[PDB]
Amino acid sequence: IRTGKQYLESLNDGRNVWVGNEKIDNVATHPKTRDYAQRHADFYDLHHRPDLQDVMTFVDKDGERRTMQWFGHYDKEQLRRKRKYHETIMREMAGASFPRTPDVNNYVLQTYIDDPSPWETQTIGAEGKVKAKNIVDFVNFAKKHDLNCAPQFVDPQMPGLRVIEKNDKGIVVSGVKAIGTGVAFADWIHIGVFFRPGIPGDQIIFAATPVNTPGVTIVCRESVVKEDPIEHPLASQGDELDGMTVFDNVFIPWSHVFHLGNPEHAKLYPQRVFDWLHYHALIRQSVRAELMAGLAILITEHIGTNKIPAVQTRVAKLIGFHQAMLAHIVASEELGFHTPGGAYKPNILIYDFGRALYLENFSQMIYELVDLSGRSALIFASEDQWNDEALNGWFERMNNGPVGQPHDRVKIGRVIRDLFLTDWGNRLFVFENFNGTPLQAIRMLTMQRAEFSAAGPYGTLARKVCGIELT
Amino acid sequence: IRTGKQYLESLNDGRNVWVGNEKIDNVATHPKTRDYAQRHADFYDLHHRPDLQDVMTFVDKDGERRTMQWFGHYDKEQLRRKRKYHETIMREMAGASFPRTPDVNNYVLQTYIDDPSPWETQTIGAEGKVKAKNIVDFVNFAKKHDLNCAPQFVDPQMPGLRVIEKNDKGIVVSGVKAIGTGVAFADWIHIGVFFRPGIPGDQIIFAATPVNTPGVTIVCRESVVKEDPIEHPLASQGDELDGMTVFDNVFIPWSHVFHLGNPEHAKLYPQRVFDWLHYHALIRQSVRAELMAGLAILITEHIGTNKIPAVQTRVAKLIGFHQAMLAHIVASEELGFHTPGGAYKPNILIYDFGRALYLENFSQMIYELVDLSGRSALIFASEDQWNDEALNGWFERMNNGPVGQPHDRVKIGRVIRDLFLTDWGNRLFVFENFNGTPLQAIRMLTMQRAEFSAAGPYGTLARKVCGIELT
Amino acid sequence: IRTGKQYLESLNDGRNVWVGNEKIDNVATHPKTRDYAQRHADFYDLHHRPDLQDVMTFVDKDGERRTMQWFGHYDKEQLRRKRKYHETIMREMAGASFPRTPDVNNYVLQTYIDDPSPWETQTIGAEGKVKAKNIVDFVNFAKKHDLNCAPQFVDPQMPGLRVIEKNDKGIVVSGVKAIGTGVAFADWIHIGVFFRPGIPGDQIIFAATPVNTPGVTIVCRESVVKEDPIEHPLASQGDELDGMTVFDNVFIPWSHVFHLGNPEHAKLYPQRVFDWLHYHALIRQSVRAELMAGLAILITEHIGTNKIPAVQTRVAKLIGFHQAMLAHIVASEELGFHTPGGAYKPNILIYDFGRALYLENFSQMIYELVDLSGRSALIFASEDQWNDEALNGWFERMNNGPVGQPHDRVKIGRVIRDLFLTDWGNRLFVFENFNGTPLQAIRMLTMQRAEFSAAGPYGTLARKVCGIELT
Amino acid sequence: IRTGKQYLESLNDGRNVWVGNEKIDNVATHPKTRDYAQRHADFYDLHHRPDLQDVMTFVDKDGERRTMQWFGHYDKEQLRRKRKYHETIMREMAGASFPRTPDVNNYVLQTYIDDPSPWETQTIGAEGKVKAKNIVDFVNFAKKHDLNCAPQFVDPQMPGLRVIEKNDKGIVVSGVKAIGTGVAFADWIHIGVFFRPGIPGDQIIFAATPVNTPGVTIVCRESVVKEDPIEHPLASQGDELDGMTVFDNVFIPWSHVFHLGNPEHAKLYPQRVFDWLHYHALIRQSVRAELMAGLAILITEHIGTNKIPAVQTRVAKLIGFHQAMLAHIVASEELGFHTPGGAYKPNILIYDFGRALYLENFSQMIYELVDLSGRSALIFASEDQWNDEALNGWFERMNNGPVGQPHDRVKIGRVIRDLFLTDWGNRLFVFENFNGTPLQAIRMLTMQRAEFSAAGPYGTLARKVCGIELT
Repeated sequence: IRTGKQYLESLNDGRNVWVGNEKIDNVATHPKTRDYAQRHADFYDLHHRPDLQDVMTFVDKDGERRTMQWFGHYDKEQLRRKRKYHETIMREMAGASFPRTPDVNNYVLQTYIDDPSPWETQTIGAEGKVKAKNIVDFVNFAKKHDLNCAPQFVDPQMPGLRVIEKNDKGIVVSGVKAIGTGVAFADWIHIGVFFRPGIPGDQIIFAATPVNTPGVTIVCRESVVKEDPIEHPLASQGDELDGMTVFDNVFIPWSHVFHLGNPEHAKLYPQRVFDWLHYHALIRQSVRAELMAGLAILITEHIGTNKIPAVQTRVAKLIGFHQAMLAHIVASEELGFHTPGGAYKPNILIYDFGRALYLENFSQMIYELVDLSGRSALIFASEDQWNDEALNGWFERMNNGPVGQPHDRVKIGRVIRDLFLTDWGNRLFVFENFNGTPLQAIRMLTMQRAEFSAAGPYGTLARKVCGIELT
Repeated sequence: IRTGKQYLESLNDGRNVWVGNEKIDNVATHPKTRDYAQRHADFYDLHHRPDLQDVMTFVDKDGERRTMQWFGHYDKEQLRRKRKYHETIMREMAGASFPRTPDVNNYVLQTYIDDPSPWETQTIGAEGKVKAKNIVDFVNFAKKHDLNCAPQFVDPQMPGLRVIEKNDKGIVVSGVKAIGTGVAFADWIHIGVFFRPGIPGDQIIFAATPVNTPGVTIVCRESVVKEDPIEHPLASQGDELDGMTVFDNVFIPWSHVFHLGNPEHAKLYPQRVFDWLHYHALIRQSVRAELMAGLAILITEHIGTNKIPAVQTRVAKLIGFHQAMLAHIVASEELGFHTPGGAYKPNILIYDFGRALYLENFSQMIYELVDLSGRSALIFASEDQWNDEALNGWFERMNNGPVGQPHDRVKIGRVIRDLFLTDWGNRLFVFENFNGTPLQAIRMLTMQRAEFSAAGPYGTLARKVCGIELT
Repeated sequence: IRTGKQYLESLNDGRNVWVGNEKIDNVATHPKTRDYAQRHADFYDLHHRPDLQDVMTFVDKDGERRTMQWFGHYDKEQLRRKRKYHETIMREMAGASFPRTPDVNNYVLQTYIDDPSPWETQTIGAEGKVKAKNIVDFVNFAKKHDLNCAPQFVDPQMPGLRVIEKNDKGIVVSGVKAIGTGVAFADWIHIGVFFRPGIPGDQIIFAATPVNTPGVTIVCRESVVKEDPIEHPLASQGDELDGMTVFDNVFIPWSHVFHLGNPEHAKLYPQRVFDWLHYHALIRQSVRAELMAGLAILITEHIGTNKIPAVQTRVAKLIGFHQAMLAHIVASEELGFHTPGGAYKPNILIYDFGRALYLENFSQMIYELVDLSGRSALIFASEDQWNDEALNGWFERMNNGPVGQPHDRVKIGRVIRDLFLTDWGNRLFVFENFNGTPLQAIRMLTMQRAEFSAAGPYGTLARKVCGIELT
Repeated sequence: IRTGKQYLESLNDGRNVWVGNEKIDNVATHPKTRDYAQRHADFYDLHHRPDLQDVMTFVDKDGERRTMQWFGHYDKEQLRRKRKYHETIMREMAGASFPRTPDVNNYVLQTYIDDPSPWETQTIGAEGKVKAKNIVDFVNFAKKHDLNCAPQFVDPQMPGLRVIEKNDKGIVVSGVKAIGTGVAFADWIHIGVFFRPGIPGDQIIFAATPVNTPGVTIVCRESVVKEDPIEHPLASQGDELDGMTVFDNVFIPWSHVFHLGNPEHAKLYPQRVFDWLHYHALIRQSVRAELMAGLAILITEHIGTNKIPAVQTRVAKLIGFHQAMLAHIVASEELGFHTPGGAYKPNILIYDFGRALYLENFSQMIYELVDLSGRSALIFASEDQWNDEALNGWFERMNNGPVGQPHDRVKIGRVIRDLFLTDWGNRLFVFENFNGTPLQAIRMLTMQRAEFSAAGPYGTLARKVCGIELT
């Protein structure tokens, strides 16, 4: 039900935001932030598109219509409904150029809904002031208004956020949340933490607070959004800003506290929370792969190198790369399971491996596409050069191919340039490794699963072939 | 339901065979052949295993019980049942060490009985002498008797097989089939050919003839069976020979010819025949990967290196390789289609990309496992050394670890040796590139599919992101 | 003797230049071009540095002092003197960020000097108006004034530059030179061409003409130089612009013509010309590698991950990468030869292979460094954020390491960002493949050398081991 | 100058030896040992080759003529002369197929005679019982008689060798040396050890004892010599056995102990001892690569695939692999240094990086060659098949190409088979990772060098580009 207009309205709420060397008066209108804010506007609007109601919305138990980003899936086909929703969104929005739209941010909160209690029961030293029902109500609240709750669970390296005081009203926290994406554009900050060896319980904190909370400062890297939307058809659409959040004696009422103290809790449940983001990331990676492969096809075709055998095998490897993501998504969904609350989850082991595959090869694949695109990477016309009466004829002669109009090669060059050769595109590059646990982490925790031990069920085939042990 | 004993008897039919410098009087008993012969006999016997009845057999339309190698699948469920059959055989037989067991050779016959008429329809030099019913009758015959029909299509690179004469009794062919596997162990030779630029119609032959047919000579590489089965538990189980088949005026009755003359037919139909072998190669490939990963886990666990991060990382890498194959299989079965005769076939594009992913990496994955095993690969006790009173105490002290008995290290090493460090193991290495179209072919072939053209459906996302219209 | 001042002066000469959508009135002062122009100014100035006279200059035969960019080397130690010169330059100028300083552009002209005649004698249909002595004088002239002769030999894909008219005064040419680097900043355009299958002799053209020649238009991509030199300590120093050059009925007097017509000539001699640029490129690649490895060291040290074993091996691979370039440079020089004019040339086969090595791996190496640098890639402070009284303390706490001051991590982040995550840095990325023949081309012409044939001297060892042929 | 005949006689000294399950009465004559024994005898004989006198021998200070294995090099020229020796031996002997010929085993002795005193100086449990002169005297002795002294340092992974007793006649040691190569073929065992965390001083032993010493047992892997030398021209030349050596109260006179007790000495001195083996491993590695590239050229030429671009590319890839090794060798010799005793040593960092580059790629390079050979790898005529009247004409038609005789294909295939597809070939595969510190060790070790520290000289370029001072 929420509109881009309401959302844009809400932006101007006093929130304290740096973007580079500058303070931002109003995120909705400031030149450094307005485009990305409009993309979030577009997100809400897209749910009101009449031809999209089938995909974008569903009808809650209470009879109310809600956006699909709050939709629980209890079987495989519902799971696939959820993915069709996420895909549709990222397909409309610059081919997955914006990995943290609110559907991704809020997906994660399905874990609380599914099983609120342990967050309450496992909470150490809050004298039963943490109340599972609070979490549940908060999410319902977020569902009701379509609030965008940016998650922040990543802490500094070896200043972390900590409770400095507790009382009958709530808590006061102080410190920094080291990594956050698009928080300046959100409604709530969703506080979390991951277990680390020797972490203190006053740093074990799960909670929510509005972006404009007194004492909160959002501190973001400089925006790298482009001015000219013809030269930069993608990079001009907004910069999904990354930064940290700073907490100066910030008060959180008990009703927005989710769990405190128990480091035991903080090792499995936070992962349970993030599994949904990990799964989205794979979905996204698949789309980015399909995009890359398509660009390969278009460019090699327009230049006319596509039937050169050495080029063909190169374009196939890009298509294969896409297919490898797709296959892990589909397999994971095929071999999923049910969580405590009965929600259907895709196979964690499989989709994370799908991510490992992406994170291990995406760099080289980008290289292949760029390389295939040759001089059309750096050197091509600006629009005024192309339309100049004296230059235009030389230009059409130099970009004449077997398909489309010559100027099409420039359309393709602009997309490749923005996606892979600009600050804007390169942020997304770097971010791939922060959009969920990174490659080496994925492989490590894999090796923790008991199932991969010597006597474990996985290496059953190996022991038989070697004639070892048994029973 | 044929038995091993019956099979072994069937071998003494006077077929003439070279294994290296030696003619073979009886493949069933010759010291260079008898083990692998026994492996095939074991294959028939597995179907009489009371505890494998459910996996190994099916009851057909007529209440007739038959081996699952003859099972047709019109369902994802059914296909899946066939996979489990193939997998089961492979896990019982030296872990996928025997790539051309009859269940595989006969798999391709499905294509014929699915859609036999165009085979007859399209023949040139016909005279209605080529009859579809003969093709069906033959397979049905092969079915009743559990006949092993080894496929031989691949030709000498740029002397193939050709029709010298054709009367109304049958045809006469001379020439050679360059590559065949275990033909010396089959019952019948399945003749065929692939289209190539400028192929004479007198070389478009699909037929079948017994292995001992007059004018036929099977010419095999030397055998690399190992004598000592303690030292060589796998390599001593027998050598699946490769070689050529020579046809010297070989006569074939019209009852046994399936197509002649039309090289257009040779384009896509022989490929349909082999889609099944390719899919099986993927099944087998994942089993191989599962074994490899298993071994890595056993050896690092037994040595005690398994918890070194940089080691963990590598074992997870191998587990990922397996999950990747499994993902393509499962995904391809999810998104399969129906052939003209109604059989359900997994997505060719996907399962073929799964093979490419394997052919592209197995060499490096194999090296990963070998490196991981250190000296335990190379130097290890022979059995008599182990048991020697003076040596034994030294060997035991040197092979002690956190897991199992010190001698289990020798057991593990022996398997890794046979698999990857012997003539025996290495023929499987080189053979992978011949169990279907090689990696380059897969890649060339996908870029011929029309959907990957600039205006194809595949590039729609990219055309849209670029603001480009086709058409 | 020439100064940056004189050079900057010369810039304002009427030359016709587009940079993006804009016409440039004066390359020396325009905001889009002034920084890179000042870098060329700095180049000339650096030769007047008293402490550098040993390296930057030498004394000609005529007793005159000249810059080392005109210095012929006749033995190994003189060769190494030349490299010490090129290195010194690229070491002073933003760690090899500017691959086409004039020393590189002009190096190539040593091939004419060394052997002028064939250019004259092989010229077809110029009625002996092409005169080797002209080439020689031109170069002397360029040596005398330290002119910067930007080379342009690359033609459009499949508009090329052609002679449209010849006469007693000279020639008129029309067409486009497709790729050119920093031509807007040069003094002369050095025209050339490489042989291609089925190239017409009216397109075989070697010559020189001033940048501001009537009829010449330089058409460059948009400048991506940064405004803020604190946030962007490298990208703010200027953009080495790439573009094409357009010739509208441009007249070249015979005295600046070098060769015409003979396509035979155009297959070996142009390569002979470019060998010097190829060699420089390897020298440059080595420096860029040493830079990357150093950054790896600095960043892993400041964060404190350097002694983590998995990180150590990663930093070593970067150092190894540097060493691989260095080793090819040193070997090539060790095993060099003499050209017709007696100049000492490093081993072509070896240094090109050094380039192949770089071009094949540089993408992954950059990836390794970026990845190693973690969040310091995207998220770090702008200077005003860092110095803010309220933020400064949180910031120093989050960037506290075992070495240097916390703010040092930001210095390192700025360099990594500019070098690998900006339009500016990414141009250099793409350009690596245009700075000499690309990877696949290197490998192809390798396979043309007669020495690599079957009977050739290279595979002598293989024939002996196989017992094949001989004498 | 020792002869082969003398060597073979020397073998029948009653040394006790296991090769697999068998004790060996006379290594010189035993069917499992005699070929490799003959290879060593051939090695001595090469030095009497009249036409190899110049490469194989040198005249020393005293006008004494000696084998180049005993040559000390104080010059780049001299080092280079020694390289040519090593290379020559390798090219005469199955192309580097025998990694542990005596010239290699004895190479490490140079370190002793270069700088013997600290070996004595540093001993603990001394009593001046350990004398440097004995070390020098021994090597000089080994020199006069051309003694093969096999080095054994590597220990059992976490039972090594230990001193039980020490009187004033000598010492008594028990334990086992885990890895040795061709010890059963040597004259003397060269005892040594590497430092490791927490190593008892009674395990710091450097000494030498005859192979047939009482209490010594050489325990070797089964031998994989091939019988038929037509079919197996390389693998039939003999198996360089690997295994362990057991010491059961072995007595060693003080004349023959080189150091005891001090594990600090064990740090960098044993490494100095092996610097020479490592450098030789590089020499050998390039020869191996040269052979591989040679074979690729022969097989693609003979098959006629050699001019397919995508094939050209791959062969150039293999030629590049060879040039890369050659470059590190040549470069490392250019930038070598002088040891304490004055010997000239090539740059360790460089030549060790050359080994890493090899260990990192040889597996994939090997696969490249094997793939390139197609079926010609696997299936090919045995000799008797080739010569058979009926078969012969078929075989010849099938092996015809643009180059050589059709049978040369078989010759090529046989070598590629032995080299990479047999137990014999594969032990060389696995052994590469043991001919010196493995790839991980090389990498770990360079990051210990102080020059790679943040403030080290190496990172100066980067510190300067970042505007950072050290510290």
